[PDB]
Amino acid sequence: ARYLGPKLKLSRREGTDLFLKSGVRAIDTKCKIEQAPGQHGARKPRLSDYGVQLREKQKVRRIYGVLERQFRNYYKEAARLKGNTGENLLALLEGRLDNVVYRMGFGATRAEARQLVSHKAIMVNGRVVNIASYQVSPNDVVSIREKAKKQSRVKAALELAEQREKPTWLEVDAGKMEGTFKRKPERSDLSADINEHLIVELYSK
Amino acid sequence: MVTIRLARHGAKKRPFYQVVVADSRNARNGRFIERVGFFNPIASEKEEGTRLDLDRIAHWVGQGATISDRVAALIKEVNKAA
Amino acid sequence: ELQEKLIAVNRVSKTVKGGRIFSFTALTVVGDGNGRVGFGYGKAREVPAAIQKAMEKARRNMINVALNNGTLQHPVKGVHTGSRVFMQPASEGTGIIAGGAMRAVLEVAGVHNVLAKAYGSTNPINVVRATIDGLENMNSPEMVAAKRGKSK
Amino acid sequence: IALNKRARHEYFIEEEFEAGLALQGWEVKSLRAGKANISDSYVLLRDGEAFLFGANITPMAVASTHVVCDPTRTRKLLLNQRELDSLYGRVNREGYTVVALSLYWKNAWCKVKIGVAKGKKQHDKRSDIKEREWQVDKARIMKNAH
Amino acid sequence: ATVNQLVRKPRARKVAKSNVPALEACPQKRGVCTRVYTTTPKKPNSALRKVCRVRLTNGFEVTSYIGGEGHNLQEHSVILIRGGRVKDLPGVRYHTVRGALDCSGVKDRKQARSKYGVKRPKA
Amino acid sequence: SMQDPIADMLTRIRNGQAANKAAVTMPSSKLKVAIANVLKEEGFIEDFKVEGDTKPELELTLKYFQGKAVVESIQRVSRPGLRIYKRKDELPKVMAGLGIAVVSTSKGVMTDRAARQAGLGGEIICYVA
RNA sequence: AGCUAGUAGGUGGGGUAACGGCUCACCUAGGCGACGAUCCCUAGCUGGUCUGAGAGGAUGACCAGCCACACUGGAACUGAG
RNA sequence: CCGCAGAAGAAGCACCGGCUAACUCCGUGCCAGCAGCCGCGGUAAUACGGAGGGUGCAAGCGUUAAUCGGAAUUACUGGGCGUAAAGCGCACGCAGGCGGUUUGUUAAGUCAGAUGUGAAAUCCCCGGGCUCAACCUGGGAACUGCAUCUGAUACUGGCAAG
Ligand SMILES: [Mg+2]
Ligand SMILES: [Mg+2]
Ligand SMILES: [Mg+2]
Ligand SMILES: [Mg+2]
Ligand SMILES: [Mg+2]
Ligand SMILES: [Mg+2]
Ligand SMILES: [Mg+2]
Ligand SMILES: [Mg+2]
Repeated sequence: ARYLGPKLKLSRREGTDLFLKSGVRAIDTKCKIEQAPGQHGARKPRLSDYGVQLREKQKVRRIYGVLERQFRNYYKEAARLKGNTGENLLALLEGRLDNVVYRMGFGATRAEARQLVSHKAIMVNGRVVNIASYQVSPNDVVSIREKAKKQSRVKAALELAEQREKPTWLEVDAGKMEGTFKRKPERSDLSADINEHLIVELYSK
Repeated sequence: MVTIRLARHGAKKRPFYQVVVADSRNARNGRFIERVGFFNPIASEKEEGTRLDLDRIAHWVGQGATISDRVAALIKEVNKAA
Repeated sequence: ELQEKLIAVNRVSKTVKGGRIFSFTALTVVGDGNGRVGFGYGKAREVPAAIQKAMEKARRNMINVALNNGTLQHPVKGVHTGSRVFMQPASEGTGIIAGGAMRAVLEVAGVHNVLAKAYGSTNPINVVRATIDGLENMNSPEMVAAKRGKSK
Repeated sequence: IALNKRARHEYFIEEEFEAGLALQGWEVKSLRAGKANISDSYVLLRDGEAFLFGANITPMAVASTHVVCDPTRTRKLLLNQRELDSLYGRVNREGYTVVALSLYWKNAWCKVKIGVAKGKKQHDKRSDIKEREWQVDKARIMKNAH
Repeated sequence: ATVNQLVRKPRARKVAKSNVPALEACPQKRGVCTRVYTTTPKKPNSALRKVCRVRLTNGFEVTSYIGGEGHNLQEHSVILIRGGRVKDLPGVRYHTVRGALDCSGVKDRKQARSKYGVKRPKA
Repeated sequence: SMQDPIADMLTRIRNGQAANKAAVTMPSSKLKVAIANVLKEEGFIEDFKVEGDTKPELELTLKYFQGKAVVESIQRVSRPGLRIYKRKDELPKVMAGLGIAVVSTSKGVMTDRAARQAGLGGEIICYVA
């Protein structure tokens, strides 16, 4: 059950650079976007504790498209594994196939990448998959089948892909719609817009 | 009587057979004596899925374990002694 | 940089002849992250004045700690009026587990990983004082070595 | 006697008279036995000579297993013309509020023994209001926590 | 506290009675209300409360509070009790599941429909 | 009455530390002098001397690195009311290796680290830190 | 808070596919019990499951081993069982 | 798996005064009514009923039923007994519990090494197959237990001497 509904209000509920819609139509602070000025605009009640942690969990979940139960399963797997629980959780979240497509550029938005993955616009190692929860291993290759080539869907996504920067672990060619995933990311390369140990504290509670 | 036979333990529509030495008075899923190995029907025939212990099979046959049709068929499928 | 944070604020009464004089009391802690933990109680007629006085009191009488890289070098037990605190080194563990009136003080002390539990009456002031006393009574391996003839 | 223990412990009754009231067959035939709930009947001003309010109907098993008989039904007090405007004026500028007290019987009519009681003042909440204000201040002052 | 005393008589745990003894570890019970009436409440919440005494299948008669505004309950009614006590009513520790073979939902109620039996309307 | 000499010795040591006494005297025994030796190996005290023949008296001198006492905590473990025995590797380490859990093993009296290095076990006399 | 006299044991017979009061005749008057005998209530047990950092607490859902049962009760035969 | 028209055929529940994530209006006016607690509701209810709007989970949401945890609130690890519950009114004493100092001897308690065993199943670790998962499965460890053979003699204890 992928989330569906308003997105600008969803983003302004927290107020961050979570991510935006792929199309842009006057995306700026025209009059009221996230910190609405004029006669009102109370943005933060400033809750004492566990509230910022809940907000971080919610923004993480809505960015990645994952539900609460699956996110908690991922957290439990990360805690069971070695290393740091937060980075292991972020590694699993990025290894989710939909985020791989989004960061490779074939998905204009993360929701669009999930839609494509469901509609079988993606293949891994020469095999179709219709699960946005698949975990990719290092040193792998993920291709796009010939049917998804003729999609203005994908053309716009690949056009918008090259306006951003590029990651440490993905190398994608659009002459064949194929991307090699070499290594796994880390907190250094990941955006520093959230805290992981607060989330760890919350579900360890 | 003591015999070597196959017991089913896999999930629905994906069976899994274990070859084992068990007295005939017990059931298929019932108790046994000594495990011998497994034979996967689907077998995922890129990797393994067929592992029998011919030494234990021979030792129990020497003591009186009656070979079953499926065990003999699996032996003929893999090899007499290889 | 001074890592200041209060814990709880409560109002008191005097029950004077003319009625009740509702004053306010605070509770604040201060630190940097490498020891130097201080606390302040603070009383006043208003909440902002009380918390300011608590912060000012916490600024002085600041006692340092002999912490390890991110924790204590040994388990410790602190005892006070009606509160008992147990601290365990808890290596790695991607953070602390401490609860109210105690997670604030160690996050102020800067120790990220520690197993902290409180047995007894959960009075914030008393548990904070017990934690401070336990940290003070804690000793470093270098100190105990120089005291006892290390030979390790 | 249906003394209305609430109106007995608070604001003793001062004035009353004898009159019946109008009702249908559903909410009747049990007041003949005596069962009723007439504790602190909130009788207010109605254009029809202050129609009976407040008191509900007895919970006796006369129900059609849907409702008792009438969760809210019109009940009419009885006065030719003596207390409509006078009752309005008394409630407005005197402090006397007429409430129903008892249910006496002429063996046929369930009489509304309405009593004109004085409006008694509330207990001094000047401690709990400050307690609530302190509670909301405590809830709001939790801002400086990260 | 002495180890010898503990050995000679082990330290035992204190039994704890269940708050709903008449249920006997069962989620709900069925009975018919022997009487349905209203009971005067305690000091602070003088609001009138509706109760019924119902004799269950286990041979015990218990009093159960009725929630909602307006009750579709009477005597000789096959009811369902779920458990739960009200601190405002003396000696009352049961609740009635409105909407079990002899009760309807709260009239003109559009919120908490699941908790008060009413199904979600089409419009 | 006198049900444990070791507990009495520990209590006298703790009382001397509390009162800032320089030397504490008591009756002596083989177990007492063994415990004194195992403590002096780690230097929790200055020195122990036993004098007299008819009435052997052991006197131990307390170390003082500063105003604070060198030994802060000392607790009897294997009391007559409850004996304590641990495995080869399951001996307790007080304060994660800061202090000694004195243990009498098959070879004799030693500390926790010595017992772990020798690969045996015994009874835990007392924790000292 | 006492129970038990086929009950404790021995001497021989019979009986059991085998030991044995399993049973018979005799003799010895012991045996068990404050570490709970005898009696009352409850209960299938175990591997395990849940909850727990741990010691612990609850329970025996699915599956496996064992026990007992087949309207209630008693009895025997066939059959190696 | 390949083709077929169109998003065309598929979202609800609970909560929104503090515990805990979420604020405004209308009406009733200790009444009707909510609730686990604190506690609300006596004309202005973010708490009641409705409406608007927000939050938490989502083909599942809430109530109830049972266990543990938080309860260190049966505490052996890990409580206390002068005034909160708790030193028998006092003394003698058996079974019982513990026991001053030294030597020798026994190996009982204790410690070490080795063996068999702790059914399989299940937890866990390394891998594999079902579109990943749920699920199944290979190997390994663990199942801290139990008994046996040989040593250790510091401690407790059996025996012999003081
Ligand atoms: Mg015989
Ligand atoms: Mg039974
Ligand atoms: Mg616990
Ligand atoms: Mg407990
Ligand atoms: Mg206590
Ligand atoms: Mg007393
Ligand atoms: Mg006395
Ligand atoms: Mg007395």
